[PDB]
Amino acid sequence: NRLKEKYIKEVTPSLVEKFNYSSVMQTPKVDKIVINMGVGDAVSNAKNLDKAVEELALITGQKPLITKAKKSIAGFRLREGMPIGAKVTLRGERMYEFLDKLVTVSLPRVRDFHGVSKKAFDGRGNYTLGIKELIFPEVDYDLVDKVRGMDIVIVTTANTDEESRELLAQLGMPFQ
Amino acid sequence: MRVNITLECTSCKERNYLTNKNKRNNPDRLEKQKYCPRERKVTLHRETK
Amino acid sequence: ITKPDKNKTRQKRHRRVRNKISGTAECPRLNIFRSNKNIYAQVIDDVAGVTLASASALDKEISGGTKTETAAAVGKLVAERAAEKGIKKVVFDRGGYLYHGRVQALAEAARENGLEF
Amino acid sequence: STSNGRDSESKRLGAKSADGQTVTGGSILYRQRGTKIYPGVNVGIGGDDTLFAKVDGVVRFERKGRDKKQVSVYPV
Amino acid sequence: MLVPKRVKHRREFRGKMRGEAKGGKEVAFGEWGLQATESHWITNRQIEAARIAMTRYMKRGGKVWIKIFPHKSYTSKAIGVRMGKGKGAPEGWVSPVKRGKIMFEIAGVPEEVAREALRLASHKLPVKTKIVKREEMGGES
Amino acid sequence: VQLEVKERAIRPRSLRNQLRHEGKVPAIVYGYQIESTPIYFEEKDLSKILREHGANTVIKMTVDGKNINTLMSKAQLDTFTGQMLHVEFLSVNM
RNA sequence: UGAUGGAGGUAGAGCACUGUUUGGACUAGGGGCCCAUCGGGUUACCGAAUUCAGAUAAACUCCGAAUGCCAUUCAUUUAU
RNA sequence: GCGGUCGCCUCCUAAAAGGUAACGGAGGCGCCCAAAGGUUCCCUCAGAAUGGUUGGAAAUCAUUCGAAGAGUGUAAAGGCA
RNA sequence: UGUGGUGGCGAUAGCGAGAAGGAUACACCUGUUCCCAUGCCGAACACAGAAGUUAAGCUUCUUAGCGCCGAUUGUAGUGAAGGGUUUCCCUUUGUGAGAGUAGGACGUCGCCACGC
Ligand SMILES: [Zn+2]
Repeated sequence: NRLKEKYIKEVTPSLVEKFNYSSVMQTPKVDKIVINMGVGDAVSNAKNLDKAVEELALITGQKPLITKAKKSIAGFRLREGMPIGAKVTLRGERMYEFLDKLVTVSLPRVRDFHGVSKKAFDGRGNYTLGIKELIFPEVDYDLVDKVRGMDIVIVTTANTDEESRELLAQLGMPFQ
Repeated sequence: MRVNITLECTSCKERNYLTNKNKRNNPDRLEKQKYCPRERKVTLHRETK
Repeated sequence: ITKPDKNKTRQKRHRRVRNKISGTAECPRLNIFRSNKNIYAQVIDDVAGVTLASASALDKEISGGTKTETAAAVGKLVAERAAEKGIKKVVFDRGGYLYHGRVQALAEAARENGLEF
Repeated sequence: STSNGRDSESKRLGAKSADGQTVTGGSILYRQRGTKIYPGVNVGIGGDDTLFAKVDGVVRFERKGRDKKQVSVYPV
Repeated sequence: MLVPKRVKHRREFRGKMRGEAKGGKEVAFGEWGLQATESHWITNRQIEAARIAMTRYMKRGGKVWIKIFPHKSYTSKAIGVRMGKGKGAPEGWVSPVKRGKIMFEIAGVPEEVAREALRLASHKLPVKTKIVKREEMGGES
Repeated sequence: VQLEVKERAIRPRSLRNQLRHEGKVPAIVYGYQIESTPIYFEEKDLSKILREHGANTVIKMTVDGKNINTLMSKAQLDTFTGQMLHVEFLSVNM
């Protein structure tokens, strides 16, 4: 892709210069994207889960899981075994291409351009971004009729805020 | 609910075994490959009608 | 992200296999060890802890690539060095592994060359 | 008018064999309910967690490191 | 009849105890304290009386330490009920004191008000007393 | 420099009941160049050091030779007594 | 009787767990009353997260005694 | 006499082998499961902190700490990572 | 002697913190057509590989901060023998714990292989 060759050519050695790694094996990388859609309303209607799986299968290349319940609470009106959410793991080359799509397409479909929200800090290279909405090219008005969103959990091998910021920054992520 | 039940050798026709079922979970008649004493051979046993 | 190093789980599965029966007085173990490049084998009693016969993958005589190719050769050489000492009823260690290659070749080549299972 | 005073019966646990006995085949050694002592050489566990004596010999008790203990038989 | 120091039960009844002997358990917080020299139960209300006879010589507060608290319960039958059936109703909250748990502690006040306060405290408890400082203390930080 | 330096026996059994009456303080020492002995004391020689020299100052046990530099560790009595029991000396050197 | 081996949770300690509980420090933010009608949140319990010293228990245990108890091709004495 | 109780199972009383009564102190039982059984493989929990769209202290997520603070069809002991 | 595999001995073997190494070896590491696999996912599991590196793991060494093992004392309790009030305490003879430690402790022993 674009980004692997960016690693092999330009992204790595400047980050090596900023911190003086005695081995190239200490280049921090990008592993995962976890995508989640908690619903809550699908307990009332089993037809709510009919569409989110379709949307996530269109945005990703995978059918997501159908997540369990882990609890039994009537104050949140849940038994065990309740189908609530949907996980998408992402590895390999679809990682980089989905981040390419996030750079080129998603972020210029945001109302009220102010920048990517910084404060996902967490110390240990774990930036998550809530997504509220039609921010994707594989989506119709006449198909999507709900106000569902998305979830991004990118987990790295970095150890600071700063190295994680520069991993996300040399690859994109236009923060505020 | 749960009733005592006796099995039946489907060849030599003797009431060989005895067990228990829950007849709202399992309204049918069971089929297990149990043993037969009179024949010395594995035989598909079923519920006595 | 922590990545648990793979010998830990291999030794956990060993300890959850070895605790049934070693029984190695006259029916000793076999032993099977992966790497990224080679294969090792030992035949041990208890509680002397002595290997009575052994053979590497590619430290004595090679055949080809570090494959099932080698595994058949090691399964030859272990039993060929073994039955000279008079061993008949050896017991497998599964290691911590499963059976989709590189181990069952050792098993079958241990079967034909004189070791009963 | 009390709503108490009802009992189990004494089911008579505890060791029924010393150290250094001369023990025949199959006799009980230490009757449990719950694994308080694991078996060792030539001793098995019953359905109700008792302990046997397979080979004729001598009962001796040991450790398993720090936590729990063993029973084993050594013949002549 | 109001109890100064109730508990949270876990159990309505307990056995009637059996107290023999203790020792040690020196003055820790304050500077002036009693020592029980005997062995009895001590009920709730005696500690109220000890509080009030402590404080009504104390002026503008001072320092009051209570180091003994009721835990256990009594029962009693009615009047005229025969021997026979189950235990009586739980009434009161009592805790025994052996030879030498320090009853209370005082500090921040010179000795004379302190010894008056401890004499007033000791004449409302059924146990003989003494008066103790941090007398022989190698541990004083 | 000078104290009640004495010695004792292994198990002086329940005669110690009489040691509670006629006024003796049984004491304990264990340290570096001498392993462990018990030593007699009387109460009229250490509380004077507690008042005069202090509660945590240097005690030099002397065997008419080299020094033994002990310190108090614990001495907690039975109550309603006002007399010493369980004096554990403890030597830390120069 | 003596020697040797183990079965075990009693007396006392009884803090580590589960119950009951005494005073201090700390805030993380509950702080009702705030200054308020834009940042300082003022007092109080500082309760939970803690963190100090200090108690305690038939149905609490990190530990743990004398004695009896079961056995020994063991020794002595005695008569079952 | 009126009341209460009559068989079985756990714990304390029970004096550290076993046994041991009182109209002493406490809780259950007269079932259930065709897999909640047998074998063979694989796996490790409750919580706590920190961010994350509807999201609320507490649904679904991600990271770290964590010998158990969980679970074990059913009452209690004893067990079981 | 190193390095790997594999055994017992109560963590005195541990935890935490600090340093060095890549001969051979182990592992990370490049992939997935093949045997296989994912309740989705070459992360694992399984199969192919020799581009790169001691960065982590692994191995050696340092530390008594944490956890562990801890003598001799004394004291509480107790068999036997007694004595006064019998709620309870005291005295002879035998046996003695827990807390508190001075101290020990950053392993010991076994087999095989490959280099040295
Ligand atoms: Zn038949």
